[PDB]
Amino acid sequence: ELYNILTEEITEKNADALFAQNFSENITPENFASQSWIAKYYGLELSEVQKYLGMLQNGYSDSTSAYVDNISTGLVVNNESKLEAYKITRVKTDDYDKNINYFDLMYEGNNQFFIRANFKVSREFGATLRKNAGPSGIVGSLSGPLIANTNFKSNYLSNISDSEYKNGVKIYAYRYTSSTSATNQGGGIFTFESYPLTIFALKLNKAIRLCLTSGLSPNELQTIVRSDNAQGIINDSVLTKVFYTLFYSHRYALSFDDAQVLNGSVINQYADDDSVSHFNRLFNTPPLKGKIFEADGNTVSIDPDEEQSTFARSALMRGLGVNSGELYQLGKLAGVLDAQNTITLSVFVISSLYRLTLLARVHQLTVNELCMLYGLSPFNGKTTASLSSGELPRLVIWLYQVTQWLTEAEITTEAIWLLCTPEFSGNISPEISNLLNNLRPSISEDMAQSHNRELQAEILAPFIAATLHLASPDMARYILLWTDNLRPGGLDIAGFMTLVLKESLNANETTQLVQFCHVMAQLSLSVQTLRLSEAEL
Amino acid sequence: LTLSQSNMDTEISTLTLSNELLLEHITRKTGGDSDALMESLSTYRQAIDTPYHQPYETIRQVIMTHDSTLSALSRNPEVMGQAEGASLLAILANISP
Amino acid sequence: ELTRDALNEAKMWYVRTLELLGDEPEDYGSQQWAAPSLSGAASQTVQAA
Amino acid sequence: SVLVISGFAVLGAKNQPAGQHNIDTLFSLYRFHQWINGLGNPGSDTLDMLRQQTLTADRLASVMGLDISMVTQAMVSAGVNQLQCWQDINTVLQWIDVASALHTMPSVIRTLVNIRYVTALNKAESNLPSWDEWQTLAENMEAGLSTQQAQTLADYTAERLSSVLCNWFLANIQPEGVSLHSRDDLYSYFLIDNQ
Amino acid sequence: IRREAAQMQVEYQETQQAHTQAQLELLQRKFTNKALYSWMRGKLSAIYY
Repeated sequence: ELYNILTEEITEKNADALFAQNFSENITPENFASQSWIAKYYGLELSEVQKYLGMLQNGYSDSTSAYVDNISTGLVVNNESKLEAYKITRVKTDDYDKNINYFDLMYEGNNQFFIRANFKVSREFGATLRKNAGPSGIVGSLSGPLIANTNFKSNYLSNISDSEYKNGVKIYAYRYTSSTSATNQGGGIFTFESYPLTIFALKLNKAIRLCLTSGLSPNELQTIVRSDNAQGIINDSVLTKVFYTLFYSHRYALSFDDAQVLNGSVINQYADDDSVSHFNRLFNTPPLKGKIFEADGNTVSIDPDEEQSTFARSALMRGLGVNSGELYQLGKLAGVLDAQNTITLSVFVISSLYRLTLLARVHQLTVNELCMLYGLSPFNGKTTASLSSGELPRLVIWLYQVTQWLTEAEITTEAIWLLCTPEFSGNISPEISNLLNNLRPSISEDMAQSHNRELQAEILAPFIAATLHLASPDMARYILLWTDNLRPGGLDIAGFMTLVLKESLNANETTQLVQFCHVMAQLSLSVQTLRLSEAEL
Repeated sequence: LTLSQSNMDTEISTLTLSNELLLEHITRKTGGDSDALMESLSTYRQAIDTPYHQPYETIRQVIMTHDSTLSALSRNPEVMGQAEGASLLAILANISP
Repeated sequence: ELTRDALNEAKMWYVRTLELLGDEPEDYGSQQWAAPSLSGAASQTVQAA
Repeated sequence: SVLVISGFAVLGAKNQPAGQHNIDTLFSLYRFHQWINGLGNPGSDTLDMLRQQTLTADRLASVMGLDISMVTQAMVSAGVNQLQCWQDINTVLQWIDVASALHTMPSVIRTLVNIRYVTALNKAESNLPSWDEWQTLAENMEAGLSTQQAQTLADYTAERLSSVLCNWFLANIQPEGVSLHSRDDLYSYFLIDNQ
Repeated sequence: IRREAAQMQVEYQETQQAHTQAQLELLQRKFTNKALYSWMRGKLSAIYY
């Protein structure tokens, strides 16, 4: 029944019926306007309730800030007779804590404005941008003088669509210190949701029940649902992702934030007014000398051969714990490479690289070992970022099986790679040269042109056993028959014989010859490593 | 100064406050940026604690952290042989350009 | 005293103390407080008013 | 067998004719032997590819388990364009070794080596990076530090900056009517201890 | 003094590790090594067949 509560879809038609089905007769949607009532009904403290709802707008003083770190209130929309309940969450942006006491986004029914207080007093104005000072980045302005510790309203911000009001950087404090100098003094990324009151209560009911039973933070759960749909609904995919977060955390001894990335979510950036976001702890504690932020969307080269690298690459490198060469390998493995061997600094791309480092770290693999093992996997040829939401857990569990097996059988990553890789030297090694020289005097074109692959294996068996250090000639025969079935370079056992009986008339049939011998050596070494008996083979 | 809760609780190093206080006074007199002051200090000669080439000092500290006594550089003579005698001194001792 | 009767007696005293005290109140004024400047809080006009 | 048949050209010698017997060539032989042993089972095949002139950077990287980017940059920084003999391979490995020691790349090591103090006249000249090139170099070096080590570096920089800024203030700024001559005098004026 | 003896014991264990390294290498540089044996019974098995 709790599963039905969590997963049933909520529409404007059945909202009233669902509320009556989910709450007592003496409970009305207006009860959700009191934070104290919600605390009593759900058995939470007021501080715990504010992790969901933040601060309720109930006519405070004019400065007062409005974020803890969320803002919410009921607003009867004054274009008609509907009553909406909205919620805005903020993620502070580079250099917010120097200058800016607070940078608050306010909602009034279909349009938004800004409220600001400042640390340092300056005599000039401030233009609130949204893009990287682009031609179409201006979304509002603050008329000065911008003195410190003073409230300032901003003129009904305009140039922002409602679709980007979900995950859209509403902010830039392009504040002038002189008549010709301005800098981005900080801000935050704002996310907006609006619902009718009854629907808002039903969604809050889902979130509290799921957080209480799973132990997730309200914002950790919020990030998980944000990685499946924009509407913030709970469904099978979200619940499955929650399970893997709990399961990975127990198994790999990971924090809920690290396990969250492993399940397929982005790095969490939310801060709780007395804590540090997962993103900031990874990349900005301490900062190189300034703050790296994903709220850039800019293009940076991760080419190792690049003269005069970027600050963004250096900060990214230190956060992942890798050097220039390993970062390039992760870019190819993730498939996040772009024109000129560049990446886009977003949460999605950065989380893709961090997910790979987590995948290698929890399995005691280096970055290079992760690349080698992935090549032998049935996932090779597919970039990890271009993997379905069902394939990613399959990759993780596959990596667990192999690494656990290798430790159990005491086989190193290099050893298992040499046993299974299709990559071969392409050179006729001295072992192969000695095999051919010892084989020619005991072989004839008549035997090679016969039809009995069973008889050809018997003739070749003693020579193969000698060159591969096999136990008995009988073992070499079955290795040869296994190789004949595989047809490595298109060569069969008879085709191998005819290539041996050539007066060095090998133009590039050597490629087939060495590939045939490469597979044979792998099969023989695999049998020896497993210590397989001749009867089983 | 804002009498905010964060300004009462948030931990910070005393040197950070002292450095930003001095930085404000220096940049106010010279009119330039904080980064402009750093470049200017890299060639200032009329003091005993200057010239201060901070990026060079950072590089030397990184080397000192990873390998003091230069054992790794000593054990690979092919790469040490391509450095100048004065430049090697700049690794072991603080000598800006 | 660690005995069952002693623990029951101890529980009785604590419950009686808690019923005399009542429910402890929440923090009411901290979140509505607007942060002033140092000179603003020390302003003579604010004190005089 | 391979060394003698090839006239010891496989081993090579720095500025010397190959095949000599002395303590230096014996030392090279010992180090070359250590490399062959570490190669594992493909060692015999790799040695044969080295007797011929068909040993490539890609083959060397995969056999030794190194990253191809590191080997490529090491070759460029060392100045070798072909792996002809052990001397070339040994030189490449040394650039890789110091790159790992400083937690950086061979290209960065080459940049550091190219910083030359040659007195800037009275002889040819000195070769130094620009201010922006210095800042880029510092970021690359600092990116190889752990979080614990980065915090230690930050503490050193803060202490150095405090003494530098105080000395600049003492020599350049004298306030309206106050005479201050010491770090403690700066303490008593600015009401915060910079020491 | 006890610390010195314990440190010497570490050096004793390291020496024993190098001794087994020399034993294994000597086994491989032997004239009658694995390679010689493998080719001889390989040749003789073909002759016997």
